[PDB]
Amino acid sequence: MKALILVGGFGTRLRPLTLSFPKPLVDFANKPMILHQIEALKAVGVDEVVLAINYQPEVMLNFLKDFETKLEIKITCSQETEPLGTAGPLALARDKLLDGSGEPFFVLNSDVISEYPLKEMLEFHKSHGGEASIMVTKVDEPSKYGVVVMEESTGRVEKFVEKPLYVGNKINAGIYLLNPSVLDKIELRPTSIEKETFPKIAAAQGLYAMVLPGFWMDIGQPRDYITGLRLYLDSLRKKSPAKLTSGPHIVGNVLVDETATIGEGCLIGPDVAIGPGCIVESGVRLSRCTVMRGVRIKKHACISSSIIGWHSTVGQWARIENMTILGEDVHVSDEIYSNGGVVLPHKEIKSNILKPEIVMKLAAA
Ligand SMILES: Nc1nc2c(ncn2[C@@H]2O[C@H](COP(=O)(O)OP(=O)(O)O[C@H]3O[C@H](CO)[C@@H](O)[C@H](O)[C@@H]3O)[C@@H](O)[C@H]2O)c(=O)[nH]1
Repeated sequence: MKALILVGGFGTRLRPLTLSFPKPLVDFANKPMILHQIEALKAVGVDEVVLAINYQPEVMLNFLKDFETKLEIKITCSQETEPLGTAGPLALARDKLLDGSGEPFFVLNSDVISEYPLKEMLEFHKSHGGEASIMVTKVDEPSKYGVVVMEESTGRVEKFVEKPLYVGNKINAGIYLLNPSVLDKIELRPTSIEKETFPKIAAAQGLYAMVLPGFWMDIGQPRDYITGLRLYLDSLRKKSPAKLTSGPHIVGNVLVDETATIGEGCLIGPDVAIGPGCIVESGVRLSRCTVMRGVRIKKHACISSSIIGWHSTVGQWARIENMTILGEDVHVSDEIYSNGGVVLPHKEIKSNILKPEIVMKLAAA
């Protein structure tokens, strides 16, 4: 059984984090983004995973090479030449997805986080004997996504419309399970899976949708990255609560790597992820933030609703809030305030950053 992960490019919308590591390698909840999906694929018996990418794969071959041996799984890159769309790279990796076993393959959107009930999706797939299965989840604004109108009891989808006028409340969750026959409806040309391939399969009465249990989020923009960690950590509390840390210094759900250190007098939480090798000194306040590998938060600093990149340094009594994104190896001096700062890697912040909402929503004029 095979799987393909639609990655895309390096990730412009996630700068300055993606100036150091490509989109699938950026840490989410203390492990590289791509590992959340590769681990879920291995759990259901996938033996090879193809990364449909846009860039030179040498930059991430060192990362995957250890995870290949560690997870006992094969990872190959399928770099495209020209923009092939969302169904194009499915045909560019036709030789890698079809081994002759006749078994279906998974297709995952790399920007999507969920619980991945792939085992239940596999038995759902065999039950209806259809050509393609897709996961669906409800949202409040089904207009920024692609609505899947479907019939109950069977799950057969009736149409796959994109950028719709309320046509339904279920949307494509970016988790596909496709039979080998799907690859016959895709040419080796730029083609869109949501506009062409899925409507065809629905017309042939062979497209089925399964309601996705649990959380779902498309972490494209860093604002959704903060919301994504909250939903993930809530899922972790329900499935395996012992993986979250607790104590008098903890409020809500906090995920601390085993090699991180927390000094006395801290107040960490809610919705905080502290990466490996981190040093949180005394009297630090962290909330709704991601602290990546190897950063140091000095005494009495207060970080909220922000993302501190790898190997950054936050000075004593520094105050970081309101979606501040620090790149790799950013040094924030003592007693500095940052509101909405977006700092390129390796920079030293010696002056305050003042980009509040009232400031930005007033500079429009
Ligand atoms: N190999 C390759 N990958 C691409 C390309 N274009 C986009 N991708 C990647 O495929 C994924 C889909 O991203 P978009 O093309 O921007 O579509 P979308 O607006 O985000 O919406 C789609 O995803 C939602 C999440 O499941 C769906 O809800 C929605 O229905 C739709 O399928 C992303 O990870 C993107 O990097 C391409 O030309 N080639």
